This record gives sequence, C-alpha cells and structure tokens, in this order.
Amino acid sequence: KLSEEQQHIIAILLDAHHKTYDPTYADFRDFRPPVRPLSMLPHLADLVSYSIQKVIGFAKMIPGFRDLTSDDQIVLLKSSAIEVIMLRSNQSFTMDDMSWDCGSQDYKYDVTDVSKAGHTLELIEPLIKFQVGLKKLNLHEEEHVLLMAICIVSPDRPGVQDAKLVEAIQDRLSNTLQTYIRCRHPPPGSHQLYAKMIQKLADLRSLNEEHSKQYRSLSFQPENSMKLTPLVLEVFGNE
Amino acid sequence: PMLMNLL
Ligand SMILES: C=C1C[C@H](C[C@H](C)[C@H]2CC[C@H]3/C(=C/C=C4/C[C@@H](O)C[C@H](O)C4=C)CCC[C@]23C)OC1=O
Repeated sequence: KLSEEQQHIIAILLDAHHKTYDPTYADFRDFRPPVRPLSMLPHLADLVSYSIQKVIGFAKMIPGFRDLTSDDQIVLLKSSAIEVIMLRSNQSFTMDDMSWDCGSQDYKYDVTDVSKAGHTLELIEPLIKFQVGLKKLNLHEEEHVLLMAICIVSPDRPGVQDAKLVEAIQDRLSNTLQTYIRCRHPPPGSHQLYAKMIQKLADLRSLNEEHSKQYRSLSFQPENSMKLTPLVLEVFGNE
Repeated sequence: PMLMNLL
C-alpha cells in the first residue's frame, strides 16, 4: 500500500511533467524550419535545446532536487539531460513506422531525419530498439514520470559531490515506484516490471556514451557548433 | 551557466 507521502510524490511529478510536456506541440512553430546532409541539424538542435529547458523545469519540481547544492544540480542535469530527452520522447514515439509523431508531417521525425542531423546507425539502431522496448512496457504515466525522476537523481554520476544526499532522494523515488507497481499496477503488467525499468536506465547510460561520442565528433566542426544553441553547448559541449 | 539561472 502507498503511504500518503508516496502519493504526494506522484501527484507532484505528474503535475511537474504536465507543466513541462505539451502534447499539442504548439511551440515547435518557433524552431528553425526542418529541411527534408546536415539539413535537419538546426531544427533538431532547436528541438533538443527546448527539451533541455523542459527537463530542467521538471527536475526542479522533483521532491528534494532543489535542496541539493547548485553544483550537484548542474552535474545531474548535464549527465542526464539527453537520457531524459530519450525517455520523454517515447510519448511521441510510434511503432507503426518507427518515428516520433508530433502532430503534423513537418514535426514527424524518422530515421533518415535523425541521420540528417549528422548521427549514425550506431546510435540510431539502439535508440529505436530502446523506444520499442520502452513502448512495449505500456507504462502508466505514474511509472513514466518516476522513471524520468529516478534517471535524473542518480548518485552514481561522475562529478557528484554529495552522493549520499542524491541517494536519499533516489531511494524515496525508487520505493515509491516499487510500491506503485505492487498495489496499483495490475498483473501481468506488474510481472518483472521494476527490473525491466531499471534495465532501461542501463540502456540509457550506453545510449548516452554513444550520443556523447557522436556529439563530440560533430561539434568539433566549428561550422556545426555555430548551428547549435547556447544552452546545448553549455549542457552537452562543456568541459 | 544559463543552467544555473534556469534553477
Ligand atoms: C542535435 C542533436 C540531435 C540528437 C538527438 C537524438 C538523436 C534524438 C534523441 C530523441 C530524438 C527525438 C525526440 C523527440 C522529441 C519530440 C517530443 O517527444 C518531445 C521530446 O522532448 C523530444 C525531444 C526525435 C529526433 C531525434 C532525437 C532528438 O542529439 C543532439 O544533440
């Protein structure tokens, strides 16, 4: 059974996500337009930079997150940002044609579009696999916002100074997720759900290292870095 | 850091 406290955590996270994820995708209008070699780079940089902003907003609402030192906040967000973009995008991901569908043809991103941002099949192949895996878990929105939160507040990130504090927050988050599954997620959806979810977090780590490699290689070309946003360069292309 | 200011 969920405690009041645990219910309080979920309500907050659903409100946090709903404040920061717009399923009408109305803001996409503002991005540099998409063109269908590196013709999708300006549009997809804009999309990612916006999504970083939304992720920061979400992260801020996580119970305990604001109470961390400023430096630890930055470290958690810099390392997690792309992983949460990948988690959050599953909500626009469709298994009919393996694409992210954001309401209109112009904001429908398939494999070729991701390659026109400059990325290779070595990233794209595992990314789609991940999205199929995650979509087939049929997560409750409660589980989806908890997984994003647990992703962010990871004590085992390089650079983390107060790991015991980060861990204290993660555990409250983890036990909440675990208790939700048992008493609120019906079987056999509940069958091995938690371990599979934890396994997704490992996949993201791996996906992250492959994003980092391809991001470094591409944004070394100053012509490509120019096409980025200041926040992207600050979050990805820093240090 | 504009990240710091978004916090
Ligand atoms: C300039 C880039 C592109 C690359 C993006 C990677 C390859 C992936 C990760 C998630 C993918 C997508 C995510 C889709 C959305 C739309 C919506 O669901 C909101 C969500 O925040 C999101 C980013 C579709 C295009 C390629 C993306 C951005 O990383 C970079 O640094």
